[PDB]
Amino acid sequence: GSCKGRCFELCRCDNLCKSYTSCCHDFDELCLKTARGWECTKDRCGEVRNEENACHCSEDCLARGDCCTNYQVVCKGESHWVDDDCEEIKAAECPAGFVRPPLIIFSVDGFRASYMKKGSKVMPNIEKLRSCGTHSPYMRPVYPTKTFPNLYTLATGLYPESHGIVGNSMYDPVFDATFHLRGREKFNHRWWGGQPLWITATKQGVKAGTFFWSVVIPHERRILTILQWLTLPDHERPSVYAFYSEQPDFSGHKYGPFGPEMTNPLREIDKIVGQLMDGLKQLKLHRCVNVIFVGDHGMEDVTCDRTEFLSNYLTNVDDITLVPGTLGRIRSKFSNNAKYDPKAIIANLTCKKPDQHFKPYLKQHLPKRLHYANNRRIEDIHLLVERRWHVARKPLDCFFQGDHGFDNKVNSMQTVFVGYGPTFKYKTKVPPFENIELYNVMCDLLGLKPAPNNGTHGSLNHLLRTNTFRPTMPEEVTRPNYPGIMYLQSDFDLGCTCSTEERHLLYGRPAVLYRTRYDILYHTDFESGYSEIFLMPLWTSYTVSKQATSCVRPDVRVSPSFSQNCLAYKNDKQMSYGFLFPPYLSSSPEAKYDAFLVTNMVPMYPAFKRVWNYFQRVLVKKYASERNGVNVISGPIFDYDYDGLHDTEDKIKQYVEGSSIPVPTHYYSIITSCLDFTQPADKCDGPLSVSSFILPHRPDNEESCNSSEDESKWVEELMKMHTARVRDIEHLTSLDFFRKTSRSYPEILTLKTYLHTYE
Ligand SMILES: *[C@@H]1O[C@H](CO)[C@@H](O[C@@H]2O[C@H](CO)[C@@H](O[C@@H]3O[C@H](CO[C@H]4O[C@H](CO)[C@@H](O)[C@H](O[C@H]5O[C@H](CO)[C@@H](O)[C@H](O)[C@@H]5O[C@H]5O[C@H](CO)[C@@H](O)[C@H](O)[C@@H]5O)[C@@H]4O)[C@@H](O)[C@H](O)[C@@H]3O)[C@H](O)[C@H]2NC(C)=O)[C@H](O)[C@H]1NC(C)=O
Ligand SMILES: CCc1nc2ccc(C3CCN(S(=O)(=O)CCCN(C)C)CC3)cn2c1N(C)c1nc(-c2ccc(F)cc2)cs1
Ligand SMILES: [Cl-]
Ligand SMILES: [Cl-]
Ligand SMILES: [K+]
Ligand code: NI
Ligand code: NI
Ligand code: NI
Ligand code: NI
Ligand code: NI
Ligand code: NI
Ligand code: NI
Ligand SMILES: [Zn+2]
Ligand SMILES: [Zn+2]
Ligand SMILES: [Zn+2]
Ligand SMILES: [Zn+2]
Repeated sequence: GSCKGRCFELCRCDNLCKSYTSCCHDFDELCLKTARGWECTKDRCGEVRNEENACHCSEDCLARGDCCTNYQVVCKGESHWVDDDCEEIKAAECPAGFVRPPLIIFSVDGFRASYMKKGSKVMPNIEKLRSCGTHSPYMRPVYPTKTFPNLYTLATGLYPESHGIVGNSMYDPVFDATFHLRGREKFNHRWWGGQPLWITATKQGVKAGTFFWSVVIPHERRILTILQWLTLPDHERPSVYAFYSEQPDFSGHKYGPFGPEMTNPLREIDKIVGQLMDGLKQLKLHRCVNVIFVGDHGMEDVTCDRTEFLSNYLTNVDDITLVPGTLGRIRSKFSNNAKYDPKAIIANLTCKKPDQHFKPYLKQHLPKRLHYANNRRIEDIHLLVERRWHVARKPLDCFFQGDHGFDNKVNSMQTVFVGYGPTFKYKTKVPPFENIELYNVMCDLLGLKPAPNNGTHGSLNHLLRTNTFRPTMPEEVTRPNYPGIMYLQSDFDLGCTCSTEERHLLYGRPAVLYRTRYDILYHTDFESGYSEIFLMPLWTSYTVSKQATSCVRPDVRVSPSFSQNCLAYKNDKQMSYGFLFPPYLSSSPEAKYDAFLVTNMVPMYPAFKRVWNYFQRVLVKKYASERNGVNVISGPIFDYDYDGLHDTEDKIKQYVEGSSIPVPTHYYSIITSCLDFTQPADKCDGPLSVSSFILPHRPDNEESCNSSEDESKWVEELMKMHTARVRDIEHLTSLDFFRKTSRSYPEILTLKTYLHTYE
């Protein structure tokens, strides 16, 4: 038919139309007018009207809402938004008929965090949002640090494993299809799981501007269309809008992050922001719209002379398919492949040299913090590549100088966040956080109930002036038991030859959030929650001051029937044991005899003891010195389905030979002290400092190439790699930490999401 008066309505005339659709025949005539450019010059200030022009420099254009963004500035004399000083926005100065403040999401591709320190009069509009608004030093993307998984994470509050968009390129073996950046397949909705903000909003009655733009639509027009939509009738006007830009990522790829040619792109991007901000100013909405400026990921120096090649480690590379780049995802090219040997492949990639620039991993063995396993679309073998490098098949694979996609805790991959407007705080500086968290935030701004996500709702209230959500601490589902002396040393046939709570449990007992049965067990130097179902402790709290054998005794508070026994570990060639509270840190020889209790013991592979012994005898003390005492809480994890969630007993696939003692996949530790370190851990009266890790429980150390040398050359390096958020351990244990503190519960939520990166 025609687009007589329907340009970008919310025969087709909408945003996705110039992309594998046919659009109405007149759609370029009417909608993509581009005559006489975008910015008004003094030349046109009178100018009678004209349908052919991009925008209009007439003295009636305000009423139409089809002015150029610089009309009120050039012709009527006012100033750009960027030159005006900044008042506080104590509440929204929105026009009548505005139900809430609109949200405008401004997404920039590859805007590395550090760019903010570059740019004085390169980015004067952005610097002004930054400084007047709520900002953080940096923002952490999800892994992989690639465009599609992050924008969809940002849309959904979900990790990639859950929303399905697991990379720019991927292969679903069940659709038997391939998803790509180029192509029409990605427009099939089957690939896109979860609930994105724009569907959440519409399902609750809040209109949304369509987030995607066809490629053939210039930036300046995307802006104008937004400002046009804002002027629509109230009933039709959206509350949430978004703008995505391919820059500065493109340039970054040509010239690298820190090139000389990057200034220009960053100027171009401030301009488009300025246009947005003079456009808002014009319609009288610059003290009314909520503005988020965010990136999808950072950008690193990557050149093709730094490329490792599979053909140097594998003799027949033509039989496998590699998604190459800044990660590797390996699989069989053919589905009939007899000579395909995943074990042989992982063998031939593992520490063939000291300084190898990638490390192979079955997907269930990567660090848990990446949340990168648990989707059939993630290949089993997966390569983690070193910063500044690349991976490829043969030499057959220089143009590019920057790239991204690395492990999301590396610095160059960190990206930006600024929130400016009525609901956001004023000139305030919140600590760094993760992008999964923002779906909840955007939900709150619009007053939406968020879909279940992987953001911890309440962890980011400290950004907002005005909070709908008051986070309620989860109720406990299993009350513990406090056994006294209930049994006699002689009942036990195990075969084994041989002021507590106030000091060792500083934040209250962890709450068990699933149905099980456990007992609290006090001792002098530590305390524990002992699972009668899993036959070892779910947790073990203790505290070490700054100044701080094969015997196994049975514990008379616990039935022999709910206890482990030495004769299994004696019968399992591959399995030994260790303790969760170490004997080496014993306040007394007498007290030492509790450390050897069977209730304190746990299954450990000998290759793991090396690591664990080193953590307990060396590191905890080292930390204790460094941090003014520490409170440790270690325990075990069962995630045989690698879904990131605590397993039921029927999930466990390994036991100690002939027993019902479950073998953990990982062991955790949460280590806490006072932020203000000059106070000692046990007598802290203020904010907390937490660090934590989830060490994979492996029968070999093939992941650590330097494990031939002494523990002090490699264990800490392993531990830094498996660092974790407390919340990450909560999911894996179904426990709940930090419940009795002097701190408000939103702040404990922020401490629970913190991750020590080790930059
Ligand atoms: C991060 O937060 C998410 C969201 O809460 C958590 O994932 C949820 O976990 C629960 C508990 O295991 C699962 O519950 C099950 O749900 C099904 C029914 O759910 C189906 O339909 C709903 C439709 O409204 C949908 O949410 C689900 O979507 C999944 O499945 C699709 C394919 O079948 C897929 O397109 C989509 O991307 C998503 O796949 C991912 O999850 C599935 C597991 O469901 C998994 O196969 C795959 O590896 C992907 O990771 C689903 O269709 C009930 O019948 C069950 O009894 C049970 O209640 C939710 O399904 C699940 N939802 C999502 C979106 O992941 C994560 O566990 C959490 N992770 C962490 C670490 O905290
Ligand atoms: C990378 C550019 C891009 N290109 C496409 C193409 C197609 C799509 C697809 C269109 C259809 N949707 S969907 O219908 O909602 C899927 C519905 C699934 N449910 C039925 C389960 C899928 C997304 C997204 N693209 C995107 N993407 C990814 C975008 N995300 C944002 C975005 C994101 C967040 C921001 F806060 C700002 C912007 C701009 S664009
Ligand atoms: Cl799926
Ligand atoms: Cl404030
Ligand atoms: K036994
Ligand atoms: Ni800062
Ligand atoms: Ni092969
Ligand atoms: Ni005994
Ligand atoms: Ni041993
Ligand atoms: Ni040691
Ligand atoms: Ni102390
Ligand atoms: Ni705190
Ligand atoms: Zn990107
Ligand atoms: Zn692929
Ligand atoms: Zn890119
Ligand atoms: Zn699990």
